Amino acid sequence: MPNLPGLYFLQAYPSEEIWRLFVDGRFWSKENGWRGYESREPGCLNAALESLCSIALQVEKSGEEFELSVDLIKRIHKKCGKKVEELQEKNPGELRTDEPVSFGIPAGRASIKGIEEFLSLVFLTEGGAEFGPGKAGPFGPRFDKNYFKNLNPEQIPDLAKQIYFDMCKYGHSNTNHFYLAVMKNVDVYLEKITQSYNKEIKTAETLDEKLKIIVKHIRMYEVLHPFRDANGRTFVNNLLNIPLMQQGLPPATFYEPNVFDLYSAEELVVVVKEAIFNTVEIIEQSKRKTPITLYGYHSSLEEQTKFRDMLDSPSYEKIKHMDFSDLNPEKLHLKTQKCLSSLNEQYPLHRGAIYLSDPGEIKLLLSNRNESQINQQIEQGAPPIYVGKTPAHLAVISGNMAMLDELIAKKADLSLQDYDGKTALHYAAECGNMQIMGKILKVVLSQEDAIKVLNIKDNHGKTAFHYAAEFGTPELIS
Amino acid sequence: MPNLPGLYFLQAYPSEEIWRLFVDGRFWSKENGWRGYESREPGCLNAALESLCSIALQVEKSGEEFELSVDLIKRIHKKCGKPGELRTDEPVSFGIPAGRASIKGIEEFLSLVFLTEGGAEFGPGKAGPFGPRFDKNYFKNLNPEQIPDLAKQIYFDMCKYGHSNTNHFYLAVMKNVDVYLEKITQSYNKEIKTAETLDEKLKIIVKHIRMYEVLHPFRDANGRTFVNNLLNIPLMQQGLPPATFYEPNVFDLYSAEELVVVVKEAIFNTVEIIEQSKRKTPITLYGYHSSLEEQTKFRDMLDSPSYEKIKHMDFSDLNPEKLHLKTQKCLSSLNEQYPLHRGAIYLSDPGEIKLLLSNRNESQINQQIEQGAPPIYVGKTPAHLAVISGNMAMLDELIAKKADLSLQDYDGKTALHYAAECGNMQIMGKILKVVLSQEDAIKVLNIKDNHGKTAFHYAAEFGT
Ligand SMILES: [Mg+2]
Repeated sequence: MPNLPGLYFLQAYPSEEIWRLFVDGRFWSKENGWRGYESREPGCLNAALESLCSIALQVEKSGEEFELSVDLIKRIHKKCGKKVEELQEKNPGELRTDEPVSFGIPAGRASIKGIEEFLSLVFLTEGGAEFGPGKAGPFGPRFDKNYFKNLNPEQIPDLAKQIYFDMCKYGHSNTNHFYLAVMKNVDVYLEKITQSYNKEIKTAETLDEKLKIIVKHIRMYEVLHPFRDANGRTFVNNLLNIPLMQQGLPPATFYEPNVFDLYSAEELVVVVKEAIFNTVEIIEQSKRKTPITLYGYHSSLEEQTKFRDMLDSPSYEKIKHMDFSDLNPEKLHLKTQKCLSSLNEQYPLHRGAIYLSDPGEIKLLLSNRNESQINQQIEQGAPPIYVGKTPAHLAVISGNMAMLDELIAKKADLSLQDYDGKTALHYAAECGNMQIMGKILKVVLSQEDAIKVLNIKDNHGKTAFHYAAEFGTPELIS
Repeated sequence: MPNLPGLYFLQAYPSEEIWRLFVDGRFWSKENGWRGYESREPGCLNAALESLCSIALQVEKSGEEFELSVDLIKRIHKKCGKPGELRTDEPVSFGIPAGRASIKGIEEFLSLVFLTEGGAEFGPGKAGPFGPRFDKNYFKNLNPEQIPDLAKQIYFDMCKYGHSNTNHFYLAVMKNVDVYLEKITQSYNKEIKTAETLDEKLKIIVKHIRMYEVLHPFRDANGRTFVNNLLNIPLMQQGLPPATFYEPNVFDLYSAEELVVVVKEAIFNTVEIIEQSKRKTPITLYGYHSSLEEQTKFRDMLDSPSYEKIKHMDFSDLNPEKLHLKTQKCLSSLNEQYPLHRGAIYLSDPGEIKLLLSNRNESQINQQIEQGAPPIYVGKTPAHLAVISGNMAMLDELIAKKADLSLQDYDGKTALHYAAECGNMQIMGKILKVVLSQEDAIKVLNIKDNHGKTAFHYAAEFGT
């Protein structure tokens, strides 16, 4: 038997695209893929790759059958925190004791069922964690109200609705609430979660059962937030991939990984599956010598040569150039294909806009669909990228010309705004695609309301042409 | 020992941009500079360069004086064909759109008496599979007393059909081409000796190069032979730089006077090319930002022995500054009539631009230039030209000065149509922000050009 049959997918993953399993897909379009992430903290790209591979290297060939252990976990977060001096806290790879870490969460990174689950985590209650609406400070947030104070667990379903309602009133992408992690017993809870995992994982028989257990526990970790820094990479970009590859699944290439706090375990399974699905299509497209176009980003040959020259990781080289113990580098593949087949099922018009490029397939998919299906906006709980969007919005942000054409043919509503206030037009302007902008405007002008539609403002009070006029000048943070 | 001395400006011309004196400036934006011209005839750039340099190496050498003889004219061609010889009876013809014509130019064309007696044809017609079937030929029973009134009507007729549309055709002379070629040669050498100032000399040079073009003595490559090669010889003989052109194919229906202005700005281009390269300033003329890969591709493709000899020729036997100040004063003619428009084409510095547009009135900022001005200006506002050049700085200041962005040029197109066609999201955005704060926004966005197309029709095609 092997231990990490997943390593197979890691080795198959095309080297010049390996940055994709560390840079969130949401940055690729606007930051020339990996370059923006690289410039904000150079070489973390390697460091992150070196961490995964070196950790996975001392697993697939040791132990008995694997059991998770806190020491491993810490053994992980030793990359990458500062690690530099001086005092008085903390060991650049050790655990928080009383140190307080906090961050905010916008409605678009949350779900009602997710909030319900969050409030239900008992260690947050007894550990002294804080969560609620408030204000962000230079030394912590200032809460207007902390829900973990005097929390009646009978009231959590009603409370979860209210919280979600409040977060939306503030804005889909706006940070209103805040979370301050536990300041008591992190070592205890870290061990509790580890034991829970190793207990439950052994009960699960199917791969879907196992996924549920993996994401449920990875969440608890993240929410637990045991380190001073880099809890997200340490768990979701690194740790999550170990149980995934232990089950013989590929590692995850995420659009937006930062939903392991206020999404529910069930909804996270979906998030991880579509992430996984993304590693599979990366590999397939590269195998078929097809240019990779995911998430509206087209890598230039100069960007690719800059990255492989920059690529530098001994443990990655060892995994790329290894033997194929086997057997089943093809069941491995058929196993994950059956596991991911649950995706196709729900809101396919949106997934089509993201992943489909063949005009014939697209035309077929949109046949027999009604006005409400072609105009459907996906609701809370779906993976972040879908919430509030029509297939049209997603066609524009992917650059899916074929899909946009068919949607226009099917007389889709291009005036509808997603929960950021943006219409298909705001996105076309932001993407700087002259053609898709033109197609949309041709349609908009042949309608009654053309001026009202062109003057639509989003959550920044901006019109589509505000963004258009801004295209190609540089960003402006916070 | 120099004359010709102009060979000084050819050497100064930056090697990796030397294609610019062969590829029309109108192609650069939409054909990645030189690459589109090269792909239609591979090797044609080096052949044109080899022709100019090889022929210029034989002239400065013995001619003292020099003489544009029909022998060198034939030798020029001999280096620009499948073949070196003259036409006898073979018909050669082409069409001309109003935008390549002027009223004064048409007057002059009808006045070329060799076109009347030689049997050349020109009037409204249609394009044939072996020749144009003309509806009228103005050279038949032409009263030369009526040519000023006829020239106005021909121009109006060419405009009714459309600024960029071809209604009128020209079939060249089929009798006595060898005779007329010799007549023009003798006329040139006679008249050039009469002229004293550089402006007088220019008038004579362009007038004769025009006549050489209009008489289409060769089967092929009359343009390359007479305007991209021959024209540069008398120019350099006078100590002027060779000419870089936006659109030069105006040596038929433009007048000699107006062609002087066309050549002056073509020369101005060579001066701006050299200056920008000397200052290490990248080049952004007419809309082509050459990529480093393109430059390397051209540098590797460059291959012309006679060019190499001129690039390493020693012009220590010559005063560059006399030469330089002479062409300086000659070109200081340019930025006077319609100054802005030229600003929109050439100016990139926001400070200079802001200064230039200070205390200009609504009629100056909205001014559309009339027929006879070099092709690129005709019918356009400064705003149109800012958009086609990608002159962001100029467009910004024009918007600040509340320029009218609804005004359409003689192709029916507004600043918006051009922004769509150029595919510039930013300039399109700036324009639309303005248009929507106006009462007439919908009427303006729906403006159709000569092709009945709306700005967004072009936008939706962008990337074809
Ligand atoms: Mg905070």
